[PDB]
Amino acid sequence: IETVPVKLKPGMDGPKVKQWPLTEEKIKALVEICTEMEKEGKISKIGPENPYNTPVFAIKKSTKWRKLVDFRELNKRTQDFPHPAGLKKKKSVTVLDVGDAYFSVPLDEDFRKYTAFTIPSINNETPGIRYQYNVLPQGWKGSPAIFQSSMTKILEPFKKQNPDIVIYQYMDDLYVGSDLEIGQHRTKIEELRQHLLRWELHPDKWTVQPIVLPEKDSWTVNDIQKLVGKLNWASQIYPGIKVRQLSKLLRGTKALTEVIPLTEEAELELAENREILKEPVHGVYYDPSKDLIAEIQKQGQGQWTYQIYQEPFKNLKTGKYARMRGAHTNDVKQLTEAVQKITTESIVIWGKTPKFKLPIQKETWETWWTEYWQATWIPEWEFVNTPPLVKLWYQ
Amino acid sequence: MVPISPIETVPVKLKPGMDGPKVKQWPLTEEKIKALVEICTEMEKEGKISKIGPENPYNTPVFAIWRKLVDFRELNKRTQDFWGIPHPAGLKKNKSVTVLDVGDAYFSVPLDEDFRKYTAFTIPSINNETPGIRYQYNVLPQGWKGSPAIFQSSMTKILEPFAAQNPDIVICQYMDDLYVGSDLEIGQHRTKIEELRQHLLRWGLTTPKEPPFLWMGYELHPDKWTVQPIVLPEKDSWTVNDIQKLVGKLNWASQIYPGIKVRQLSKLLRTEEAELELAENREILKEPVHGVYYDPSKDLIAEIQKQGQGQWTYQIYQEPFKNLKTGKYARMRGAHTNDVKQLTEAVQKITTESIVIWGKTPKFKLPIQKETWETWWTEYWQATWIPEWEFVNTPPLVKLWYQLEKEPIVGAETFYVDGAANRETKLGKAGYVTNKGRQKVVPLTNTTNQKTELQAIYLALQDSGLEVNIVTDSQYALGIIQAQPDKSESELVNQIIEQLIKKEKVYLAWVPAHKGIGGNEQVDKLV
Ligand SMILES: N#Cc1ccc2c(Oc3ccccc3OCCn3ccc(=O)[nH]c3=O)cc(F)cc2c1
Ligand SMILES: [Mg+2]
Repeated sequence: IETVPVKLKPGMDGPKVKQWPLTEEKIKALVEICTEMEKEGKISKIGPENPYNTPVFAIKKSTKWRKLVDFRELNKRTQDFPHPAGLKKKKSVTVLDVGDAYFSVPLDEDFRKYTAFTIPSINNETPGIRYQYNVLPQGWKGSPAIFQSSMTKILEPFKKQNPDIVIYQYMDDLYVGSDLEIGQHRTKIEELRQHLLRWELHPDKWTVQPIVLPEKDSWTVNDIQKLVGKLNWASQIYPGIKVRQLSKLLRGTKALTEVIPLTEEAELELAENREILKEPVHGVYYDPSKDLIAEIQKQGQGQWTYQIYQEPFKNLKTGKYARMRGAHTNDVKQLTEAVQKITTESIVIWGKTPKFKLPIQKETWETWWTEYWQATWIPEWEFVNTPPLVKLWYQ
Repeated sequence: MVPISPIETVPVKLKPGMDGPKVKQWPLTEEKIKALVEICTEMEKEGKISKIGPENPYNTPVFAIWRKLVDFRELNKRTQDFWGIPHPAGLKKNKSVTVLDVGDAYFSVPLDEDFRKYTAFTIPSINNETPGIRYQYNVLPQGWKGSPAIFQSSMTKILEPFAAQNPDIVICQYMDDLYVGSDLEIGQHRTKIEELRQHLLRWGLTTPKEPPFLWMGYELHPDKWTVQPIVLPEKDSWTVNDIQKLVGKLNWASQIYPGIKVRQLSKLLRTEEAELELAENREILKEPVHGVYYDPSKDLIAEIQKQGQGQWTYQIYQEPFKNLKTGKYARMRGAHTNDVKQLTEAVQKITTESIVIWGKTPKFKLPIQKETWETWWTEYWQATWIPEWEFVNTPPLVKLWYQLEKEPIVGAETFYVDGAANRETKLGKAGYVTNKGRQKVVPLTNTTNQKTELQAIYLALQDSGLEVNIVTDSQYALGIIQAQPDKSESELVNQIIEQLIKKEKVYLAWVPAHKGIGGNEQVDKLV
């Protein structure tokens, strides 16, 4: 009910960021929505004395258009304001959208000028409509940090009632972990929702994927060459990998399709390598100070692979993604959904989003990613233009 | 007196830590001084400025050319920060269109009182025997940094209610002008224009052109639009600036004019081709063409053609033979590339431009087979997408020139290749051995490892049948070939491409070097 003073970092000016072009329907939706928000005092029009601008577009979570603000620049420019590690160990986790509460808290008068945004016009026929936020905006990192106390006071009775449930909060989203059954889980979620009114993920079903080698009765030259390549790659990750006895088989010049019988030394070496690969990775730790890096590779046929790490050849997590919903004919949609899922998992495990390395040209991604994006937050990303040789090694 | 509706000022501050500008007044002739005295006198009579005293330390230099010229560059440097032209092809056809340019634009809008202290200037007296005459602005000065923003914001603020009350008309606003338009009758339209002038007059804004309109390098006619005539400077000596200006003019012409090429002239800013290019440009600029306006009820179509040498051209239209606009796309700087990627980029560009201009993505007509694109995007390691499109056959067609096998080929000879070079002497060797006994090693002067591995692969391609397997230890060569260029800067790579095109089936395997993998010989090229 009272505004807590908010400032910026030591010497960082407020965000000035170009608004990117929007289609006509999205502009309409934003006009209607922002009119309704203007009527409710949530935002207010501003003049030219405000230099600052933050990007804004429109999505669909539901056929109702939602307003999304790209608060990345503002978040990194906003001054710096207890991760429940038992959240990733829970049987099930459900995510809720508690953003609707953020608009009940007034914002510090001095900081509003930094939350300025522009609804753009087609063909620049008229000046864009500029607004500023009067309340806590969704997408800002300061909003959950400010509403944290209120959220605590609201969620106190539910937490004291049954402490088998973990509750975490990230941005506009509220994560709830439990060990119950899906039906009882949904009734519990209904009771929690109506508990918030008065005021489906499975973390246990993910793992860290091992490196597997083929089991064959007969090996071709090509098979063994791929095997030696893969093991040579794995040598960077594991200490005791050796390939000299397998390479010993490849000696001489032979056709790729010719079958080469394994020796006893080769089979022994291969087995030793298997035993080595069955072990976890040596000395893999998480550093809360460093940055999380997510790499994604396109495997084709809806298949995508990914690795989250901090130092090269030291994976904090690895996973696959073959989920198909209406995405069959579109690569970019697939990549967008994949990036979203990976970011969510990262939020659950470490309480923060990673930096992505997308196997896509900058122009394509920049053009189309906002069409398929259903998430209230946004991560950081970069683009890898050189094809990785290691693709099939993660396949 | 009917009271004028008050215009609420916009609060203005300087940059933090900075103070207002202080600059000594320049010596002026007597005529200049008299002229400035008269001008400032009548301006003071009108109420645009006011006389001040010694209490103001800030001084802004002034000249006379009459007409007063106040130089606020220092004030502009010390004043705070304040918050794209409409494209003719995006405009919608209206039975009537009226232009209204408000006179005394900046001088009709009041200035924030607490900032007037900083716009102070001094008129030098005659013979400097008496203190100079002091003045300060009460409205937006000409040449001040914050004038246009405040002006246009005030303008919008006043314009909102009339626009809301009249949905049957469309109003555009650029800077100091208003462009109204409607499909009403002439009398009704002219009447509503009079009403608008009255509404603006209520707030104290004075307003008065007829087609064709000469606007921002464009010519706007009722049923069509074009560009103002392009003049290509003719001189036997072309300087860097001349080439920059020519490139700018040709780029500006390329929106309406199809087939404009600027690759050579832009390449000279880092021949017979260039002269023939510019001559063809003069050939296109011979008979002028007109673009049409936009109709929301009809589909939006963009058609693309390969112009050759990394150059692409596109036409955006709704009906055949009648273009909304046109354009071109030059390939990005790169060592390798193929037609499909460049086409994709071009599509992206056209898409963004389209969303800017019409607020929608057009349907595409592309010179590529559905099958080709299918193969491409399905096998390409990067993620890639194009919006809705159909195949139009207008050669040259974009195609995939070669495709690498996913698996080793049976009955096909297996070429184990390798190349190496000495760093200091730049001496190297490149060659291959196969399972049928076929060998070759070639020595090379002036080369590197990469060049010799590429050369080895090329050798394998030259001396092999229609189907071949190839083993290499080079991550470099495999890296280049897995990018699938159909053209390259390096002649060797182009030759390898030329070889691949002739092949039926090619499988390209990779192994780690120096692992003692048989058939792979680093020992032949190390000598
Ligand atoms: N000088 C000048 C200038 C003049 C007019 C401009 C302009 O007319 C319009 C303003 C509002 C609605 C529609 C308009 O035009 C559509 C196309 N169009 C043009 C001329 C004509 O005679 N008829 C017709 O249909 C729009 C604009 F964006 C800039 C304009 C600039
Ligand atoms: Mg080599």
